[PDB]
Amino acid sequence: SQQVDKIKASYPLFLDQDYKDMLAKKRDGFEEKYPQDKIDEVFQWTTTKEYQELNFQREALTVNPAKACQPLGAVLCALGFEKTMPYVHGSQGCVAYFRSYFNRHFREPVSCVSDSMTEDAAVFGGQQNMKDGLQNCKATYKPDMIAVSTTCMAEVIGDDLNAFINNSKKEGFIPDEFPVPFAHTPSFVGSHVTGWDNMFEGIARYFTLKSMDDKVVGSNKKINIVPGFETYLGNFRVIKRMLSEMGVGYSLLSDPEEVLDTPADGQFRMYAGGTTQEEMKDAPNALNTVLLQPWHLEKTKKFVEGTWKHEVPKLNIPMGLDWTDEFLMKVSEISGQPIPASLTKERGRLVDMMTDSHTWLHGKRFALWGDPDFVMGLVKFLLELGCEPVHILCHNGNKRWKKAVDAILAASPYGKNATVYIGKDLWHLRSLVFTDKPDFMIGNSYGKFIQRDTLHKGKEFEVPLIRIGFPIFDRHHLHRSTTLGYEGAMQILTTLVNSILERLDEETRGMQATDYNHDLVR
Amino acid sequence: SQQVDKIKASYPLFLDQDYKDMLAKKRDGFEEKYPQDKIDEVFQWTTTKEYQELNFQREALTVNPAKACQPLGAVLCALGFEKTMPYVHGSQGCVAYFRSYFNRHFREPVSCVSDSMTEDAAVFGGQQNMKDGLQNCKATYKPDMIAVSTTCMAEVIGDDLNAFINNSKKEGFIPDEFPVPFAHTPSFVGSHVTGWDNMFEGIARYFTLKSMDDKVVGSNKKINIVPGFETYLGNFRVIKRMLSEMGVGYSLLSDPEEVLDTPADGQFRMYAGGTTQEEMKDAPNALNTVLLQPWHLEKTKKFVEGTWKHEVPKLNIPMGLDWTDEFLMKVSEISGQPIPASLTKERGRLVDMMTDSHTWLHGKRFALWGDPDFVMGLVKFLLELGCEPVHILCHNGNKRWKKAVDAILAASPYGKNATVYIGKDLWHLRSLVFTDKPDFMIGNSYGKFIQRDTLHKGKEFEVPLIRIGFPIFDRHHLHRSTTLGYEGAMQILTTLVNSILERLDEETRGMQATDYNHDLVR
Amino acid sequence: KMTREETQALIQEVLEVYPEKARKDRAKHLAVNDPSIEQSKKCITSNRKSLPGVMTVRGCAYAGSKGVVWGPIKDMIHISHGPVGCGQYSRAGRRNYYTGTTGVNTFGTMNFTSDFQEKDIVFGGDKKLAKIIDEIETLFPLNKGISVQSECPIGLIGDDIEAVAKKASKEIGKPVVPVRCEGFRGVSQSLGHHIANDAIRDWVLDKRDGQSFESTPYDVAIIGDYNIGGDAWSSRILLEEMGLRVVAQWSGDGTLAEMENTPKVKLNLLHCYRSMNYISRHMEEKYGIPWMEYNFFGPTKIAESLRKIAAHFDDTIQENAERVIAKYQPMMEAVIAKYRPRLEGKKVMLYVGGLRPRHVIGAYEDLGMEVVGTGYEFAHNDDYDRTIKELGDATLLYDDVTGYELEEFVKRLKPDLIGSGIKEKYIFQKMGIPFRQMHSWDYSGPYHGYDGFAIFARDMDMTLNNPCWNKLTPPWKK
Amino acid sequence: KMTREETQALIQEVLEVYPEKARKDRAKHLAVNDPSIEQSKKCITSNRKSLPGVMTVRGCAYAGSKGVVWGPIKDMIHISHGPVGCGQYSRAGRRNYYTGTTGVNTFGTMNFTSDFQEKDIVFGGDKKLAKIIDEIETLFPLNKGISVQSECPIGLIGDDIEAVAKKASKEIGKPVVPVRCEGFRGVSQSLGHHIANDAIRDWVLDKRDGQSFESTPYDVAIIGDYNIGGDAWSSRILLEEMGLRVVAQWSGDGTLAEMENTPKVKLNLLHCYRSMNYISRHMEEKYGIPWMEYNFFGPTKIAESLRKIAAHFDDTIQENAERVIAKYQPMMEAVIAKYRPRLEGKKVMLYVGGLRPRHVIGAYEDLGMEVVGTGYEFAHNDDYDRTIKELGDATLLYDDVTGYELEEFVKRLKPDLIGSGIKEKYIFQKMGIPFRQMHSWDYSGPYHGYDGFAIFARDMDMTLNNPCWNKLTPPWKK
Ligand code: ICS
Ligand code: ICS
Ligand SMILES: [Mg+2]
Ligand SMILES: [Mg+2]
Repeated sequence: SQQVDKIKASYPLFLDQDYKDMLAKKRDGFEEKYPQDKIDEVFQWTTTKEYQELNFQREALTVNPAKACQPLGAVLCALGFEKTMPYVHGSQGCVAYFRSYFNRHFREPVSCVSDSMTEDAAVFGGQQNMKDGLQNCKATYKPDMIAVSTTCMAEVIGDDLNAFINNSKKEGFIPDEFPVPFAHTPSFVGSHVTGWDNMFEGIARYFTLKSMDDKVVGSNKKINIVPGFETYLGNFRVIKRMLSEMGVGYSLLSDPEEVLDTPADGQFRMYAGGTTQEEMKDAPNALNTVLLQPWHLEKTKKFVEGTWKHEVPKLNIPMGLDWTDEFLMKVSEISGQPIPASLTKERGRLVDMMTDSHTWLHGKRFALWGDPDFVMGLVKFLLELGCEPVHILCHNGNKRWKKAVDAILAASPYGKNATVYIGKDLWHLRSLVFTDKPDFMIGNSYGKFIQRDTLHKGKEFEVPLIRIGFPIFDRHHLHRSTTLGYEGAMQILTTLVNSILERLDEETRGMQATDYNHDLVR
Repeated sequence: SQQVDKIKASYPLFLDQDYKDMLAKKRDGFEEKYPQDKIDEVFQWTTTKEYQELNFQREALTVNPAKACQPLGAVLCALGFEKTMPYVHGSQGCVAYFRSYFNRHFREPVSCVSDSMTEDAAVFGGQQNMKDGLQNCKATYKPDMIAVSTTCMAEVIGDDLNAFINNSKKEGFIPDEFPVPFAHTPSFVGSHVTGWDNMFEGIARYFTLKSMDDKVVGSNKKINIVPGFETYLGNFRVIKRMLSEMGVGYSLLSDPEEVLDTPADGQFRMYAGGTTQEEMKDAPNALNTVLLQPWHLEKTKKFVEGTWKHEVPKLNIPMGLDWTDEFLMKVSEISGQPIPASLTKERGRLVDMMTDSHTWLHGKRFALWGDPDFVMGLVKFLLELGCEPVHILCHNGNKRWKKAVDAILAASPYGKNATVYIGKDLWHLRSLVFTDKPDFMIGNSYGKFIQRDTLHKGKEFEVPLIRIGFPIFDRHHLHRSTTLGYEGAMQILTTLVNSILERLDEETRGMQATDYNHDLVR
Repeated sequence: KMTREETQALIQEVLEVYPEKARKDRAKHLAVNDPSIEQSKKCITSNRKSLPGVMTVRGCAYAGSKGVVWGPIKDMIHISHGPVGCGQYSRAGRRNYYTGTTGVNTFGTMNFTSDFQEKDIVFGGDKKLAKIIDEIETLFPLNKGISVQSECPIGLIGDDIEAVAKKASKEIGKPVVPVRCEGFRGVSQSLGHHIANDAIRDWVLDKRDGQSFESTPYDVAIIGDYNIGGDAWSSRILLEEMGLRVVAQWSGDGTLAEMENTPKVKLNLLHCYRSMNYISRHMEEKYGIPWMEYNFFGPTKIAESLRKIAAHFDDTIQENAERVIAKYQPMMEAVIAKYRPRLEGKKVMLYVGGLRPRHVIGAYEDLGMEVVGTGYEFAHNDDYDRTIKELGDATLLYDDVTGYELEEFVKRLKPDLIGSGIKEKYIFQKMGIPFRQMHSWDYSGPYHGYDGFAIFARDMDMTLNNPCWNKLTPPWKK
Repeated sequence: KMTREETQALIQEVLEVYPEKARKDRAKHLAVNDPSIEQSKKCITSNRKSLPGVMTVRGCAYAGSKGVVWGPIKDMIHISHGPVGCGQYSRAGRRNYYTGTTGVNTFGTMNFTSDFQEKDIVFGGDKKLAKIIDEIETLFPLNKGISVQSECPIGLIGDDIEAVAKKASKEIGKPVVPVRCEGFRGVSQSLGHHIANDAIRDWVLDKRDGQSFESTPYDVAIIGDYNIGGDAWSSRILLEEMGLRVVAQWSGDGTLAEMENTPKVKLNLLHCYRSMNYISRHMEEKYGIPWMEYNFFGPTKIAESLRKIAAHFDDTIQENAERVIAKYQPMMEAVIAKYRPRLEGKKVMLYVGGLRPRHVIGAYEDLGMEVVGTGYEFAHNDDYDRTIKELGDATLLYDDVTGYELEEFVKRLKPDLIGSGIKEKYIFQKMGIPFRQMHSWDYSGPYHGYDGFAIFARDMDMTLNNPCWNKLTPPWKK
């Protein structure tokens, strides 16, 4: 039942006695549920070193992964180009999911089409789907560019995208001069970040490969910036802001920050902002190209080095103090622009914050996960703060990356208790935070379930989650944050120290038991 | 005892058995402590309607106030002027506390001097203190201006500041043309905000009263902005940013944002930025003066209207959507500058966030406190969000203010369950959140103790604190936030929604009991 | 309010955008309701392939199998079999609520996957699958059984998951269900429902055919309620207040045991016709268990449904139904008095999957609201047949609506509220149009039953009348 | 690294900044240690008025009475009597820890005030004060008694708080202690200590003089430990492990009953000489209770202190002291082995109130660190006498240092670490110099006792060796 002046939703409605009784009868009468004691005993066993051993011996099962599939990344990349429709050649179920996943993270519309290949196309291939699809998409949604990627069906069947698009043009489904860059994005290779790399290199090739004759390195006096798979609006914005403050001419190649943040002013805008085709066409005339997330931009890098002849600087993701410094110094060198007083002051304000907060941060132990570049930047900054990153998980990481991270750890005393895991999942991570308990986890919304598991063992074992990464689905508007630059470091620092203090307040809020340390001033 | 590789501080050290036993013997042997049962019974009684009745019948005792004293506000005002040293004529104990209070909030140095009046001066007065003090301060710390306020001692004994300063000049302690504006700031009138008003009007008079002959309204084509007592760096910054974006010529009169945020770069900077003397001298030539916090700038307003002849617009604090809109439209009208695309889009992004988050915010009940302008802006925004501000407390509020807030409440359906309290304290508020429980409190760090009290009654009665206001001492770097403009509204919205969701996750984290509603996606 | 002729002119205008082929197709999927129409002639085409490139809202057969039918079964482990995408996007995105200790005796919010790599494409994944089942037995020993939810590649590479399953089931002594719900099959989620219902028929349902069970004359199963926000629980309680005994729930908060005992019940109560008519009809064929359709959205339909269900039993149950209805009437009257005056006369457009586009109309009408447009992603003609009587005259109808169509229709019809999914939500909010998710209940609900209806009414009012909608236009642009 | 001559030259250079009068005064408050001095000549002037306008770190007599001595007494209510400022700024700023149910039987972190308005200035606050006591009895019935902590105005307006207190105490049957700690009195926190010690003497201490008490040979009181971060508890435990019975703690975690029983003890153990020598001396005069100074900072001083305290009793306590010291040796040696190699050879400057500027030197030396500068806000000559033996030769000394002086000394001496208060912390951090709060323990501690020393060493290392200090210079400015 309900009181109408105080209506209860699922929580706490189902805690009402009548519901409790009914569900106790359901369980006992009809579910043949294991007895509680046995559930308790098995739970206990899932928290042990013995269970962890069995867990890490898995060779075939993946549980609770911490990656997605390539075309997810291809779509995000495509969204960053002016009046560009993402188009995924293959099965439509995929596009429904890609859109939902991003809708839930950004709380925004996400525009993407499928060509809806079915069983009919499973033997003969999707040539007709491509012809009708391109024509329908162009007329219905009026993009200036359609960026084509693939689902696993199309990859398995082996559709030749190049031929299908060229035939679509030859037979008048779309104009010859209408831009349709493409990439194979197999979901059973790499991950979402690989998809972004592949899509990006596809678009770069489309507008530059056949027109290299007139290009001269440095002639436009700009720096290209490739951001990679990035799901924080603040990150796109902070890079632009810093370069503009330095007076550095730049082109951000794939810039979705406008279309992922349109105003609610009475009108729906399918398209907004984005990198122009002119920018991509002119990009070989830049002084150089900077890759903000190099560990998932390897194909892009080979193209930019091999065809554009740019000497891509060896830069880490500009996260934390050192790596932001090095990014700015390199941009200074390439551009000839000095680092201005505003950025100098901003840096020192970050360092002020570090001095002010160091006592609470020192020695704190973190589990963390995410994409390779993000993870290593977070690792680096944690070391700069005097924190210990004990469990470092990158499901979609490789051996070369792990070695680079292991060397970062080995150069700091705060790295001594750290291990890097690649190819491991969040069920692996769950065991680690039981057997070798840290203070906190840093990761995405999927971590909430690990936090729940730890609390069930007992309050003293609970490992709180700090949400930084992708996706974040159970909080609102964190997609507006920043994790790059001094600005991102300040926000990360603040989140960390206040998580520590918040948890300390919780633990010291017990009247007459723990509140002796419930200090007003920290 | 201690494990050296895992050292325990007070928490959890004193939870060790040996310490627990020792303290149980201390209590039983030596403290003559009331029995637990009796403590329980009395606690229970403090949570009742009966106790609340007795509590609200207080006429003479104040418990846990939510205000400070005038000179604290005078100091902050003074800090906002270039190379200005705050100087408090009277007892030095005061300045020790003022400095500490700001040090703890801002995690920065806070420069202020006393003239250290002692018993010697208690009958004869502090004339010699003023002479030597001005001279010593000027030589030791080399300010370009000394801004004088008073402690309660000097007010009680009745020192004539004007005469003392004039005598200091006549007898050669400081040069005749050295600026020494002053104000009486009695701690037993009004509050800290009153002190800011008094100090500001003092400084305005110092640089303008005798030189009005040559002034012409509008001649410099600027708008003056007086911010009032403000302890968020973002607030000063967002006002400047919005005006600059509009291309509006302006003077921020009292601007401490630089000196409250110097970089840690190897050098201590006692002074930084601030409003110039030239700006104050020229201020009567502005088009007009806008007061951001009019409910504590009444004296300033009388001066600006009576002597400058400025037609100060009737504007609320620019908090939330409507009042930010009104501020921008007024500045547009006065300046002739159109409101630009960038601010229009920023507004629409705020509105987007409101549409995205409205379901979690709807009907949420809040207790809140702070200074009059801050409180009413928070009330207004809560109504814009579909939240119900049930307990509205302003210790330093007056009857005219209460009536203005009551009209704001009456213009919204979400105001129906709200009461405004003036002259009440946080022990009053404690009773209200027990007898008429809200979902959350919004206030300063003093609220933490109310949250502890509510949890002791039981988890189902706990009212979580959301820290917005001053002072905030138990979290780090929240002083960098914004509460004004669209930017401030976005940050408040984000804080509110995610407090709600955080608390919902806590309530639904119980394995097999409440985690049916522990949803990934919110 | 628009005339049939205007609505029909709207349809014609919108179709102008498409190439001829697309236009000719889409013209068959857009209609205006006319209940004085033909007995046998369809009003609209349905359950056909989506056109390429037009931005359908539809998903795939894996969604309808793994996401919809199987995923909710709380005590089995469902393997997403293929590359890593499908399981990750579908992980805990549907609020099919359950009671359990997750990771120990229940597994619903977890993602189990074979995470196919290129090696698995080239050499096949059967060996991988066999090892996975072993590893599952080691690490999750309280699982009652396993399902294998095929993603696109399994069919295309010629893996034999039926062979893997039958051998593994013999060894481990539990059902291992192979499901051929690869996403290239069918046109939508719909065929996944069918494939999934058949996998249940063929691998689970008959296991206890020989066995005795302690039965009563009042034993029922709730078929096709996935317990979104506790929807099934707030339904179940009314059925028990009426004197019935709910032996099974398919598949919200459901278990293997419950499914396996369902052949012993006296009556199958079908809420979601679309998704589970298949198994309902199988059970009537093989076991002689009748099934009836009911509707638990809003007081009108609940009363109708309770009386109808009761009349299948005896006078006692019928008396009971009258007691239950009377008990909740003061609540319903209080809810209507509070919220109906705030919603009276407001217009709604819906777009959902296979049921709710018709099923929720009664509840909106209980609040004085009118549905002026509705449609389905993947309904069949039998669903459109059932929609006609539920709809007002001259109501716009749309099957597998395109992004473009839905936007144009909304711009013209100017509804006061839209009820659709996550892919639609943030579009219409930008237009200043109140929007409520009618899949996820916008993280609210339940909406089924008497307790559900009070939450439904609060939510419609909360959103439709929210202050945010008055603030989209900057004051200096009026 | 600096000669006496250089240090003396530093002093002369720093004094150049001042006008003549100020310079003449300040020259008396700055010195260089030389233990080859006539031990009857003063090394430094102390406990004099601050110069106007020079930015002393010092507080007021209210701070030393309310903030320091009285405030920690957990089961009494301390009224800040006057305008609202003093109580607010002093609300929970000092970590004088206690165990209780705050608002019910303890009141330490609350701010009770008479919040004077203008009418109270003009007409006097005595009537207000009387009503306040009534209101307190109504609303806080478990309070064991009340103190009245006078702020500047009480004395200046001629209120008679002694009369109010006498009448109110008779009525309510509990101590009501009037304290004339107005902040214009004295020069610093110091006089507030003295006023507060006398208020205890005159209004609390003798109440149980007639009465019987169950005494033992080993009854002691800890005098002058305010339990900063649990300092007194980590002291108490050692004294009880040694076989003594701590009847009272003044005033960290202290109660009225404990104070009132203190005249029954066999020995007063004085940690903070400055703040509570007065009451210690009174208790020796009136009751014949001896008092001894001790020091629980660091293993060297703890051992010395335990053996010294034990030798006042009997052979058994002395045996016990040897047992306690031996029990903790493994711990101390582990702490030294871990942290002393990271701190060896590092230089420290201190500036604190009345005790810790000398008392913590031994602990720093147990980690191989050297104090190259120290000073006090408000010490007296007797404190400086006690500092000489604790100090290294040619150590810089500063009494009531000015903002300017402390900055200049730090710039020249270039210490590796500074230990001072909140008003100093953020200055030196900007200069790139590690800083640890030596009042608040930077929200850490305890630092007293064996358990305290482990935390002290961790903290010094944490801060001195922190990575943040290598990062202050932008790499493009090197
Ligand atoms: S199963 Fe169907 S799309 Fe009947 S696949 Fe879909 S939880 Fe919809 S209209 Mo999401 S035929 Fe259920 C449905 Fe309806 S997932 Fe839920 S809301 S009543
Ligand atoms: S009482 Fe004194 S200033 Fe002896 S006023 Fe001060 S808690 Fe200091 S050096 Mo704050 S004579 Fe205690 C002191 Fe020392 S408040 Fe604490 S640290 S040992
Ligand atoms: Mg949005
Ligand atoms: Mg700082």
